[PDB]
Amino acid sequence: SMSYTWTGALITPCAAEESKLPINPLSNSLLRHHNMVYATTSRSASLRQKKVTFDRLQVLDDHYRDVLKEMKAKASTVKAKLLSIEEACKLTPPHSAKSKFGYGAKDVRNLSSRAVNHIRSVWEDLLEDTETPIDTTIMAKSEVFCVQRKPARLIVFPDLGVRVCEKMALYDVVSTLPQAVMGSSYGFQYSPKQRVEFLVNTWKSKKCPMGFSYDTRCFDSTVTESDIRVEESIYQCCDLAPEARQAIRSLTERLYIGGPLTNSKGQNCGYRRCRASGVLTTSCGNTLTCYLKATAACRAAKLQDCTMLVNGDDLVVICESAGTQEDAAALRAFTEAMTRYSAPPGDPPQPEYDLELITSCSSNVSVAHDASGKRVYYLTRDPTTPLARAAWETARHTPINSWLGNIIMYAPTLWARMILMTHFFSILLAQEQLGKALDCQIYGACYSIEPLDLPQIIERLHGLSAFTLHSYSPGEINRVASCLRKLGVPPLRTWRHRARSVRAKLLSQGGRAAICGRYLFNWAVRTKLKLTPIPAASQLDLSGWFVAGYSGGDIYHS
Ligand SMILES: CS(=O)(=O)Nc1cccc(S(=O)(=O)NC(=O)c2c(-c3ccc[nH]c3=O)c3cc(Cl)ccc3n2Cc2ccnc(N)c2)c1
Repeated sequence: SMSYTWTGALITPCAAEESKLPINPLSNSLLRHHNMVYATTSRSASLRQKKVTFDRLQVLDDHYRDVLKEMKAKASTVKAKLLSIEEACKLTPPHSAKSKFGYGAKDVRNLSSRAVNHIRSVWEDLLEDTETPIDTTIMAKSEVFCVQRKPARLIVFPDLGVRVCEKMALYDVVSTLPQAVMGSSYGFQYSPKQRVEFLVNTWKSKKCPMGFSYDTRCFDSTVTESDIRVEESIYQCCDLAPEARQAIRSLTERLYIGGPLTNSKGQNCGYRRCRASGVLTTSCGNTLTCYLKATAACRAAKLQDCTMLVNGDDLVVICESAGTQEDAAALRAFTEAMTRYSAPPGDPPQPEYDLELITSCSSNVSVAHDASGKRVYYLTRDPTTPLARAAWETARHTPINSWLGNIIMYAPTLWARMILMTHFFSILLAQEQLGKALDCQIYGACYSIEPLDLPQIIERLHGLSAFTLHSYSPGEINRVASCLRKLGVPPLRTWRHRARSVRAKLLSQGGRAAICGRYLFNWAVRTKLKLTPIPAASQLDLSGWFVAGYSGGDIYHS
């Protein structure tokens, strides 16, 4: 069937859309080539519609059916809880899209009578009605990139009342079932340090390792009605409260498998028969679907001793090499099996014999050295998108600060320490806002974080070695240097000069700011301050940070 059908009504904005990086002094101090930085808008939506609209021709076989049964026998061990209205309301981000039913996210969080009454009526409707398709809004996503232009991604989501009901029935399932089913292969259970550790240990555990990333083109459009019903069959293996079992059954048929698309103007836009990006089960469903198809495809391909790592639609496989020619032919057999399963590749996969050359979750393993000179593996990425986005967030107030999440996730990197930490600490210090909590996202979930807490967070997640790394790899240094020239970012010597300046001001303030000066900026000076375990690091409630993925799931933790 067709991933989408369209009425001809346009994908419309709900307000004025900005496509150009503003010319602002603060963002200009970070990046001078502002014309290279753009935000996607509804103006490119038709280009995306064309790419995501196609017929799916899925063929399932015995290997697929065997892997499915193995996944279900593991899902059978799960006992899932039904969330109360109150618990589900508290997981709603303060700025989540308002309901069309006379209340918003603040009303949800305050447990307002109108919000609570409507959510209860939506819940009773899911229990009684197993068929009526649930309305969804289609929007063009506003995302920032560096030129060389991507069309806007399309987001599909139901009303706020429905999103609260999704949490009541499936929050516990989507949080606990993926790890029970996929074990060590579930990527969202790892912090970046644990992801680095699993990848490195997996790589070296092979006699002659071969690895590859597998990029499925427009993964959400490749997800069929059969895939969504297969996903529910896994959810149905859980011990569930009877209303949760009914709500999962009704949600699957009324929302998850497909439904009507309404634009911002309330016009009938089309119809979806594939994965909606903005529902609670997208991350979990995508991971299970990608894991199932990839595991079955590895068997068909006869790839030896596979270790997979799955994060939604992102897939990396590390296996035992059979030889160069054997590997290349087995990879083509893998791709052919994936294509039959309705998961064709974007860029055709290529076998890799160097772990540092594999990009998975838009990241790669690299090496640096700590204070003692010992090797430290850490995750890094090309800094272009992070820097373009940090320039936008400097010139405009955004609901999510990708710079803060990037510092948290990429704390050991040369670019997050020298540029991102220096830029934002300089600005926030001048603005008396180092202690002001900001929203950022970790594995799709939203967190309210004060930048002054960054040292304990970093220590906890990456270890004290994140504050001592030096002698980064030549390939890492060159990718950073080439990015700075391309975007017109000032050179690293300018960043060192700015860091020495803010470090001095941070130290003079005492308290948490002096902790920031000591740990975050020790790299900027020759006279190193002693770095000991931060007392607050050991008490950090980092429960729920690296449990599951919630991209598009409207989740607020913290
Ligand atoms: C819709 S889907 O099918 O769910 N896929 C999905 C797509 C994008 C983001 C997401 S996500 O779930 O929002 N996870 C991420 O965005 C993300 C980050 C990250 C970086 C900076 C700030 N905050 C973050 O969480 C990250 C950092 C390192 Cl060191 C390693 C893996 C990482 N992932 C997973 C990931 C998984 C798949 N593709 C990726 N590019 C990244 C999930």
